Amino acid sequence: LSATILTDHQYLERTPLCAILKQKAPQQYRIRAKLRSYKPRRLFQSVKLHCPKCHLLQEVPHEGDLDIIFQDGATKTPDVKLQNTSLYDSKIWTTKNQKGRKVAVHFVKNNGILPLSNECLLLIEGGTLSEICKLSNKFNSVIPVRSGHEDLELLDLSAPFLIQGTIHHYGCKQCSSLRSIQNLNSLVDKTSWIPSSVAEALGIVPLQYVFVMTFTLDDGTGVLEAYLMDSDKFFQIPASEVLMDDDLQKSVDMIMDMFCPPGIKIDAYPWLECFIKSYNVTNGTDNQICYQIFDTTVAEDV
Ligand SMILES: [Zn+2]
Repeated sequence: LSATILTDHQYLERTPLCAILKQKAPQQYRIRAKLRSYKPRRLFQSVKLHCPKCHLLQEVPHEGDLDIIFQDGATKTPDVKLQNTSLYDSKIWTTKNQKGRKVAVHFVKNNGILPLSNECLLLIEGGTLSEICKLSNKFNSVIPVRSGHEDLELLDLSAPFLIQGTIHHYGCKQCSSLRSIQNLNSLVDKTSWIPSSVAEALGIVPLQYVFVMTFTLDDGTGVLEAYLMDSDKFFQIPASEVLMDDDLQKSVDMIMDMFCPPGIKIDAYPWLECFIKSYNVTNGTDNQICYQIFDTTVAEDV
């Protein structure tokens, strides 16, 4: 049987890769081919961030640069910005003999009351990623802020606008337009702060984590390179969660080994049945035919 199966377009007749390569674009094809190689090799440099509106793809920041951005924006001491108005209560920490600091934690309310804090939002100021990542596994969500002129403002959108357990929510830099922090009040779903709600309440275009790979497929009649911009449905594993998980990070590697394990014969590889949409693409200034994999997922049992 095939290692991949189509989730749609099962009515189509399979096209040989040699026939696909001469045709013009766009079209759509059903294929049954083998995976020779793929890119990238390490299945942590494949995860990217794509704006849904402007369609730009860019890299996921490694945790070191977030601490860089944190300390650069995190100021020294606030004055009036503390336990203020009808939004948050905020008692601050201190630090002695650990080189000194005053990290600030701000607890946003729920129609005046403070609810089951597994639905509670935090406005940390002056903290570090590891400290934040430990405050995100128990609390609902924490978003980094810094003391602006007279109002707490989010950091640069190169930093995540929302930390929610094992998911780091990023927005688009030029597509989004940061609004005031006070707009978190006008949030209808006051119990659960859905990431899109706080993004809309602040004017942020949320980027989604995606698997960005490139497959080299060969059915025997020809060799063809196919793209893959999977959210969650190809590996049946959600791409915004692989980077902070071991078993999620353990299965995608196992899946690609089930597809092509380097060491055995090629005719011992399992067949891959996918659906592809070809289309015309420019690179620098040269039109090219690109192939993307759609409506395809892993087979029954690994
Ligand atoms: Zn954008």
